[PDB]
Order: sequence, then C-alpha cells, then structure tokens
Amino acid sequence: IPEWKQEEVDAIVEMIESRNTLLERALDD
Amino acid sequence: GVPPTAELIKDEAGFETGSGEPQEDFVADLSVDQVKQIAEQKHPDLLSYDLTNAAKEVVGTCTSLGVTIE
Amino acid sequence: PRVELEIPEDVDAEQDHLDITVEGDNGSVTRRLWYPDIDVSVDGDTVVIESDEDNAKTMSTIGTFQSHIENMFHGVTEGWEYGMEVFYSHFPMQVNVEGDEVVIENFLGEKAPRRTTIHGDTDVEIDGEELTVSGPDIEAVGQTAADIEQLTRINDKDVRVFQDGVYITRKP
RNA sequence: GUCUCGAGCCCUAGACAGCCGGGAGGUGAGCUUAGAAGCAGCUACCCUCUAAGAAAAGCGUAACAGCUUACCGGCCGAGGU
Ligand SMILES: [Mg+2]
Repeated sequence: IPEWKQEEVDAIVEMIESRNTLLERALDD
Repeated sequence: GVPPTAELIKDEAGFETGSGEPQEDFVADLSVDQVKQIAEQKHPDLLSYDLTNAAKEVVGTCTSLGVTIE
Repeated sequence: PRVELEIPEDVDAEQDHLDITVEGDNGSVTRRLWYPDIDVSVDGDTVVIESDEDNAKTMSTIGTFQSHIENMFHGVTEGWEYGMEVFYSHFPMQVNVEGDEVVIENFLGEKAPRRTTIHGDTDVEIDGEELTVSGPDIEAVGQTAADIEQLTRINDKDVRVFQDGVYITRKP
C-alpha cells in the first residue's frame, strides 16, 4: 500500500465533501 | 499584447545586461511594492487564479538573474 | 496448458487429423498445425489448442498456433490487405498482371521482364501507380506482397541512388 | 538453446509490455551572440496550472518547425522485473 496513494484518496475525499480506481475508492467512502 | 517578463524587469531596475553567473552575482534590485505592479499587468499570459501566485511567477525569473528583494 | 478460441458467427471451421480448414464469406484457408503433444480440436464452436507439457518449446508453439488461427478468422471475414506504391526515377516501369503472375517490365532500363508467381487465391489489383494485394490466407498474401518488393532487388549498385521499385506502403 | 534451485523489488488501490490520449503556461530562461528560442557554449536549473509535463533525456533545423523521452491519464488484465 503506497503512501502517495493514501494521501491522494484523502485529497479526493476532501473535494467530494466540499486514476478512475482512486476515484471509486474515494466515492465508496 | 503585453511585452515579455525579461523586459519588464529591466525598466524598473535601470540595468540592461544580466550577469555572467546568476544568483552568485547580484546586479539589480526590486522591492515588494514594485512586484505588485507587474502582477496587475499580466492577466491572459499567466494561468494563476489569484494575485498571490501571480507574483511568484515574476519572482521565479528575478532570483535567477541577479535581483535581490528588500 | 489449454487455450480456447471462440469462433466468430461469420465463420465455421472443420478439422481432420492435423489439418484445420476455416471457411467464411471471403474464402477458405486450410492449414497443418503439427507439433509434439499439442492437440488442436474443434469443440462445438470453440477451437482448443492443448498439451500436457508446459515447457518453453511447447509454449512457443501453442502461442504460434493461437495467432495462426486468429489470423485465419480475420482472413475469411475482413481479409488481408497489403498496399504498395511503384516508384521510378528515370525509367518508366510497367507493372502488369499477366495471368496468375505479376510482371514488371522495363525495370531500370532492362529489356528482359521481371516476373513472380502469385501464391494461391491471392488477388493483385492495380490502379495506375498503386498496387493492392489481398486474400484470405495471410501466408499467401504476405509472401506475394513480399515477392513483388523482392523482385526489384539490386545487389550490384547503390540502393540509395537507384531507388526504383515497388515498395510496401500498408501493412495490416 | 533448454531444465532446475535461491535472493531482492513491483502488482487487481491494476504491475511488465503494447496501443490511444495528454504531453500545458510564465518564457523564445539569462548570459554569449547578427541569432541560439530543451538540445554550439557558460551559469542557474527556479513556480503557476494540474491528473501529468525537464531552465529538457535522444534525434532533427542555418536558427525555427518537426519526432518522440521523461513524466500523467485511458484501454487491457496477471503475473512481472
Ligand atoms: Mg561499383
């Protein structure tokens, strides 16, 4: 589990409240 | 329409030629109030949304010429 | 190993011994696929290439048989197209199809015509300065296309100056 | 060439490869110079936009242009190095 992928998911979940795989992962949250 | 960045620095400095070695040899000088005037001019040339980041693109040419900010 | 290949609706393929015949609207192609312990069979509407062995040599051929069958599927439907362009510098070259053989006359100023025989069901059509080789069997078409380029081979003089000859323009 | 055994690293949060798409602005960096604009040479090698994108890795031009490399995205899908 790479550290930049964890930081990117937490950056996408931040722009939902306010790669296509990293978007799906962030939407499931 | 608006002339290049290299020319706008040499107008409000008084110097024409740069240096033999940038950052290592200081030639010209600027101030904070003088960079805030060059930030108002370039609107379609720069991709920056705010005026805050628009100044950084001008400073990103200055320190690599021989210009010290006071 | 076992690789299953789904046969297209336009295509229907029969098999006897080591020979596989593939029929379609653009024609028919019969090939022989023979290698140690590799069994190629038709299971209803799928082609099965299988072997009990998993060594590099056996694996090389299973993968070769796959591409051979997939190419036969494409040949009997859409066909195979090779495009060529006849270029000349000083001497006007006369390319013409005379029977089951393509003849090139007055090449580089030669009095004697250069000729090659067309491989099987392959059709060679000419429209002025362009040549288009086509047919169902890629083996036959690829070779006939190659034969035309190889026909203007020049070993005696510099190729960079004497550039005359039909060259492959389009590869499928 | 092929067989066998071990080690490290990467991978379904999609690896290796291939193909498609993107490969952006400040600015053609500065000095040199008639000119040099990624790419003759010297020094620096900075920050915006952003999912990426070098003060440019390789060709290419008189110099541009032009072609890709880095780098990011997509298609694909299982091992790969
Ligand atoms: Mg000689």
